[PDB]
Amino acid sequence: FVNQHLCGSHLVEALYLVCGERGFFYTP
Amino acid sequence: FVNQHLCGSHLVEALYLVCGERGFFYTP
Amino acid sequence: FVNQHLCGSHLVEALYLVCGERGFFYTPK
Amino acid sequence: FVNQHLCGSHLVEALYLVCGERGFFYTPK
Amino acid sequence: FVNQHLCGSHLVEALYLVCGERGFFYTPK
Amino acid sequence: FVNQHLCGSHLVEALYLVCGERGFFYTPK
Amino acid sequence: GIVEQCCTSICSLYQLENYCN
Amino acid sequence: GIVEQCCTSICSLYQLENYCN
Amino acid sequence: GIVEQCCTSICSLYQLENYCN
Amino acid sequence: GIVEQCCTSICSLYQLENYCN
Amino acid sequence: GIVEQCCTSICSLYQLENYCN
Amino acid sequence: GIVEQCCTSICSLYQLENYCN
Ligand SMILES: Oc1cccc(O)c1
Ligand SMILES: Oc1cccc(O)c1
Ligand SMILES: Oc1cccc(O)c1
Ligand SMILES: Oc1cccc(O)c1
Ligand SMILES: Oc1cccc(O)c1
Ligand SMILES: Oc1cccc(O)c1
Ligand SMILES: [Zn+2]
Ligand SMILES: [Zn+2]
Repeated sequence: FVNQHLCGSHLVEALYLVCGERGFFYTP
Repeated sequence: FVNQHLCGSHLVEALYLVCGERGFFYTP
Repeated sequence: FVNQHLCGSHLVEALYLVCGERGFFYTPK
Repeated sequence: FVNQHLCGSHLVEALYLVCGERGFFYTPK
Repeated sequence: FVNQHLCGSHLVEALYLVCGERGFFYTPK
Repeated sequence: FVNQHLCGSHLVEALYLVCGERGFFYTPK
Repeated sequence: GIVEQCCTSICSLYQLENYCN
Repeated sequence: GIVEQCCTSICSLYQLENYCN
Repeated sequence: GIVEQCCTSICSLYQLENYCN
Repeated sequence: GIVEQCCTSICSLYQLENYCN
Repeated sequence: GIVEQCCTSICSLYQLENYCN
Repeated sequence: GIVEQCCTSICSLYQLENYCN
């Protein structure tokens, strides 16, 4: 639902921060 | 550089929204 | 809880991205 | 210009905050 | 759902904008 | 320019995620 | 309105486009 | 604290200012 | 407009309120 | 997946490291 | 890459769509 | 302080953590 959509936005932000130069793949 | 770092934050958020269920890779 | 309020925050960011220089009004009520 | 693009994203967030139930008009021209 | 975790993320952004030059303290616990 | 202002918004969101339940003090100057 | 439509169900970017100027 | 006050209901800007330095 | 007023120097929330409905 | 793992309870940044390339 | 392409001139949603899986 | 350290150059996670309580 909307909660999970909003959560995913925050996940990608966190992954961006933690992964640094490694980068990341995201999939719901 | 800080420029690019802050740009990337916004890029990943945009990719999150554009790619939806498909997901995405970030490299930078 | 404040999920609807926080949904709004995300909604306007998405509107910003989609509308581009079209701009938009946001009228939550 | 990317700097202006990123500025607008932050403007919309601040408008959402300060405007509350009124909402806002984002009209970048 | 991670209600409070996502709430906090928004709270710090709001505090950032409201507080300005004062800065703020975020003490959730 | 507003660069530092925009940077600060990202800084606090990063501090939020890094610090977790510990929280943090943001004192920009 | 938009909150009723898009905070209850996820609106795609295309659907959100429907609310632009 | 701020989480109890402002994650339960929406805090006004004046309420949030209690947490400024 | 907002971009001219507020992307070149920092606008306060009170200044930004001029763009509320 | 990540949504089931990390939207149902909080994932630490260390846990999130698992999703990096 | 995306930073190179996307980070001085604005990339459209269409252009960004190229970076999706 | 933090603005000078972390907005002049990108701070690592470690450098950020220094600022936590
Ligand atoms: O339906 C929604 C609500 C919030 C953000 C978004 O991209 C879509
Ligand atoms: O009560 C709240 C929670 C999050 C953001 C905000 O502006 C107010
Ligand atoms: O002048 C500005 C520009 C962007 C966000 C903000 O809160 C103020
Ligand atoms: O469990 C989560 C969910 C979203 C962002 C985050 O940093 C952690
Ligand atoms: O070119 C860009 C840079 C950042 C976000 C975006 O939507 C486009
Ligand atoms: O130095 C910084 C500034 C902003 C966000 C971040 O993760 C690091
Ligand atoms: Zn959110
Ligand atoms: Zn930004």
